[PDB]
Amino acid sequence: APLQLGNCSVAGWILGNPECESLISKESWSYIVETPNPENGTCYPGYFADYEELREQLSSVSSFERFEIFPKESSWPNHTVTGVTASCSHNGKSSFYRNLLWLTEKNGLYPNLSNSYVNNKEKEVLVLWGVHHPSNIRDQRAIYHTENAYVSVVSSHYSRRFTPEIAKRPKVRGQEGRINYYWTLLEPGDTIIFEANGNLIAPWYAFALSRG
Amino acid sequence: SELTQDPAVSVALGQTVRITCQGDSLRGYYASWYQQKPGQAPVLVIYGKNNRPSGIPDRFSGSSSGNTASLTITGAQAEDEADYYCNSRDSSGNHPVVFGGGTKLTVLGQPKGAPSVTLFPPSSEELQANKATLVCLISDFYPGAVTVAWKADSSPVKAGVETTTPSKQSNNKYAASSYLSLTPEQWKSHRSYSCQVTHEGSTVEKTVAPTEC
Amino acid sequence: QVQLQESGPGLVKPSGTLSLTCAVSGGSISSSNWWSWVRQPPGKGLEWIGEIYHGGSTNYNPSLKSRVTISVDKSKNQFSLKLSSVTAADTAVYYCARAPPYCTSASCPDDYYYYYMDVWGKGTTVTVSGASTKGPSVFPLAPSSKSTSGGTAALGCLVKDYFPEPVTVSWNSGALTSGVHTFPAVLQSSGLYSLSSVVTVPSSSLGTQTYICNVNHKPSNTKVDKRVEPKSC
Ligand SMILES: *[C@@H]1O[C@H](CO)[C@@H](O)[C@H](O)[C@H]1NC(C)=O
Ligand SMILES: *[C@@H]1O[C@H](CO)[C@@H](O)[C@H](O)[C@H]1NC(C)=O
Repeated sequence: APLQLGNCSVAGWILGNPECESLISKESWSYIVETPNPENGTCYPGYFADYEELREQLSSVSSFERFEIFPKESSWPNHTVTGVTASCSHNGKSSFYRNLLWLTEKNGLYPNLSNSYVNNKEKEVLVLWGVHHPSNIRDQRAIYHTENAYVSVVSSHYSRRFTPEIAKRPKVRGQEGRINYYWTLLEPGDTIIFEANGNLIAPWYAFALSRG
Repeated sequence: SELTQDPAVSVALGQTVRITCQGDSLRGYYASWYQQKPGQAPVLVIYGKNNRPSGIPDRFSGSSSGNTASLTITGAQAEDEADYYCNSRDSSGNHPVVFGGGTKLTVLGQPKGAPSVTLFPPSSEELQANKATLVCLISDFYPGAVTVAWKADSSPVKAGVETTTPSKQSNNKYAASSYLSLTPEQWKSHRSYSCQVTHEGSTVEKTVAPTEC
Repeated sequence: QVQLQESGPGLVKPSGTLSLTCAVSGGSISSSNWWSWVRQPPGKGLEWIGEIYHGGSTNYNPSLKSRVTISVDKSKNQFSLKLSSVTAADTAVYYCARAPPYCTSASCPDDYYYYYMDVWGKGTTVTVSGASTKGPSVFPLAPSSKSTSGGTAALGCLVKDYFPEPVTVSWNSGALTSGVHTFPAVLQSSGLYSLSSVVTVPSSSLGTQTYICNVNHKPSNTKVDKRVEPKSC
């Protein structure tokens, strides 16, 4: 039986868009049906990297499962996690992606972040994350308490450091900020390490699967 | 610009009151509300749209509409009597912070109480310092309107009188004090001194005498 | 979390410079926070003074901008306020508070568009005057078998002729807090203040429990612990 996404797309579903809330997944499917491009699936404007390839590897899976890669109540103690935005509202109440956490400063500080995950699920683990780009420099310091920010994502088959670029932009869905979404596949036994001092849209929920 | 609010409003206990604050800075940023009890620091009761800090009862709710922000207290209680201030940041210029004028909320329907009056004579230590003060302490009365009169023997006295304006105690009732300053010779040359406390047309009088303990 | 405590002189001469200090504990002063000052003249409303963000960024009240200077000292984990050319209009209770960071663009979470001050200090009373500081004279208000009211009796302390405000009174070093009322102060013709603190007490304890009022007058660095005994007649 195919994965039925109903009135929303693959981007909003895999990210946990509050309008695709509920929409319980399955363990297996041979194809996906969807209504594409409701504001390109991202309630917060941005760029989805390698989006065509992700859809290709999500076409046919056999052992799909959604788990918590970094629990909210731990993992991020010295940071605040309850960040929401009006662009991602649910029932007229501001919310955020059910699978990501907009980490910002807690008690005025954003300490050096470092969290790792080992793929002990004996399958491939799909990890989604993001990087945020404020529109002015004043808001960058108020949100992350740093003018120069880095986000390090390191695994055995993936390694990249993102530097946020601050620039003025038009209002897309009422927002002048952007969030670029990235992902990578973690083979069984591999370790992925997230290091950051700001602008990280940290992974909250991930996915383990086969045939992908 | 500036935030304006009415200086005083009253609500009967158990009912609901809405404290309104108006200004041109309310459309830019969200308004916040504070509660200030007498002699205490302000405490934040509402920020953002309708978010209350931890430990603030759900009786306090906040709404905004245009250039107007409102604080609603459903089911008012005696503990809600305080001064309430609105507060917002301007969305233009260097973003200065402006406070409302403040609103004094009075909770009506509380039980009335006759004042309790305690009159202290000058202590022997103050007398041996060649000074004399009579201390009239008035407490546990509601409403908080009271008039004090002193008497030497049976004659009214107005020289050397100082009376505090009433203030609510931790009981929610009002208290006030009155001092009569004298010389030790004036104190000893009379037969008695009296503190006369009038509250709601009735009067309580206490008397002290230098010849008695 | 973070706690704030003001400190400074309670008396400043006219045309002088007020100078106050707020100590931040349980947190770093070099953080994403707008450390603010607020004052309150007697019987008047709150007035915002100014705010500071580490990096030198200061934002002051327009009506106070000329006389106000807010700085920060990272070594002592504190931020200060200095107000020059003080007059009677500057007599007030001064508070130091904490305001959260905020954004000026649509690129931040929703919680960064609210203004508030959630953490407040306890307040420091500053009086603009040329008169000298004077410590108080404490006298006991003993209980009397005529002025009792059955099972309970009232005793207290007279705190006479101090300047400036304020004076705090506790009983038995804070171990006695129930039945305690400290009345507001009178301002006599001499320009000196006086107040009383009374506590209602069970009558059968007058001869066996010791009652000591603790007077504190920080403007003159004076502490008095006055014993209140029953009248020996
Ligand atoms: C979209 O939602 C509406 C209302 O919930 C429903 O009638 C419609 O069938 C949904 N779309 C699909 C493809 O089922
Ligand atoms: C955090 O990491 C950055 C970059 O690795 C480093 O410069 C800094 O000293 C570290 N510590 C703090 C407290 O920022």
